Amino acid sequence: FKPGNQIDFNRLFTLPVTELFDPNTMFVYDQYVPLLVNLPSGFDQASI
Amino acid sequence: QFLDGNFYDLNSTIAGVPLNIGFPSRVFAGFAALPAWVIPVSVGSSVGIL
Repeated sequence: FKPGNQIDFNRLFTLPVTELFDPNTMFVYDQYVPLLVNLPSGFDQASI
Repeated sequence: QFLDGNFYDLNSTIAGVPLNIGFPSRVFAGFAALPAWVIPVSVGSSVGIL
């Protein structure tokens, strides 16, 4: 996970948190994963 | 992929010996910083106008 000094709060929170995830299953949508978690080069982004 | 089903790139070896096949490198450029300035700038502009 990204540490608190690496978060640009206006990019995450210009919209409410209400729609970052699917209401049917509570998993967060794929576009927000690399914004919150660091991953290596060549990584399969569908795996996490 | 080559004929043997395996992928080769700039760093490929056989028996530890670099193949140095000669794949190209292409540059893509122009990418820029994000809009984080917009709201502080739009307050600034109003205060300035005032």
